[PDB]
Amino acid sequence: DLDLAKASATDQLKKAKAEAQVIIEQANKRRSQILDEAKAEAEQERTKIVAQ
Amino acid sequence: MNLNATILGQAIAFVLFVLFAMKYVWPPLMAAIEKRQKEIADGLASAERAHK
Repeated sequence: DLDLAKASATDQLKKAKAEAQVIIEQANKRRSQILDEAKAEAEQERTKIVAQ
Repeated sequence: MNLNATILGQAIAFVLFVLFAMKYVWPPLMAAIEKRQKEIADGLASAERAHK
């Protein structure tokens, strides 16, 4: 039974590591999305101002 | 009754049998019980560490 406890514990720790990788990857995806959308939005509003 | 030199011979015999039990018989016996106890207590420790 102690062997089973150790095996399940290692599986859970590795699963937590993988979930951390995915979560932080989505954080980086969100950062890139925000940065480039902000750049595009800025240019759009600037061009509108000069047209006005 | 018959208090006899047999009493002194048997005093020496008493101490000689005590010596024979003291040197050969008793010293080699202690270990087995402790080994057998140890191999049962460690299992309880293992169950506790599984739960922990």
